[PDB]
Amino acid sequence: MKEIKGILESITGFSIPLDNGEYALYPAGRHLRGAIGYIAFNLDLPISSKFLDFDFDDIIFRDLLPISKCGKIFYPEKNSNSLKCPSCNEIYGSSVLRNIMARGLSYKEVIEGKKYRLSIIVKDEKYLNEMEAIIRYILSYGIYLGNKVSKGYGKFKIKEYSIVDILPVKDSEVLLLSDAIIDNGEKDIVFSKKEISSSKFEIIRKRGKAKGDIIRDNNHNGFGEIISL
RNA sequence: GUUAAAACUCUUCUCAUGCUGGAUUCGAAAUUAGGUGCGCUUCGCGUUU
Ligand SMILES: [Zn+2]
Repeated sequence: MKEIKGILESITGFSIPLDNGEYALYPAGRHLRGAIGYIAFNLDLPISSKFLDFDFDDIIFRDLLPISKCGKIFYPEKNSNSLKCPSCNEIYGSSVLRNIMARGLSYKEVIEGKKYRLSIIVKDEKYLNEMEAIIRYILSYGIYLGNKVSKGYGKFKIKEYSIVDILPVKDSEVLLLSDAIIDNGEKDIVFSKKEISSSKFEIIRKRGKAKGDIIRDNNHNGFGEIISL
């Protein structure tokens, strides 16, 4: 097991809508998965076939959680929309969003300059050979996460491709960094599969668990995530 | 293989109006149209009582 670390920053702003006209503050790992699968199909890579597999259970993408001037990731504030890093507060929040009115199109973005965590957890080392190639393409051109990729919104640039290994969590009690798939969890989560080869945009809805919640689970390996805490 | 994809903050509107490169100072200070050359040459106040 290993992971590729990164201080992924935004060249142009990203627009990710949620339900209830909510715009997400930071970019999520689902968006990274959806973009990297387009990369692997576009470069005729084999893992693209696994990219259209939503339960491959290797190459799991952790959320692009924002990084602070404290050098640490903003830990998500428990049961709250905004985030707060363990060192100081520096609290992210909505102020970073801007209401956009552009040619009829009224939407929102999140501004550029803030840095976000790259963390691609990979299990199979055979997949790491293609993983080095896809992080090496982004290294040259960039990745686009958001809406209006063809208009140019969402351009991301890595500044630190680091393939440093890691180990899973220890405590059973873990904090939910990202929203987790837990049935009858009363926190509705929506994403989609596009399947551009065969069309049929999906808009898959679910009722998983929300982020910022301490939960005890001995059967935990750590799209939810496990914070060691 | 991103609750996607698709949609150019676009159109209209002259940095314009008002203000003179003007005021002061003389082309005049120095220099004699001067120097050379003879109105000369020729002809008796005759004749007549
Ligand atoms: Zn901080």
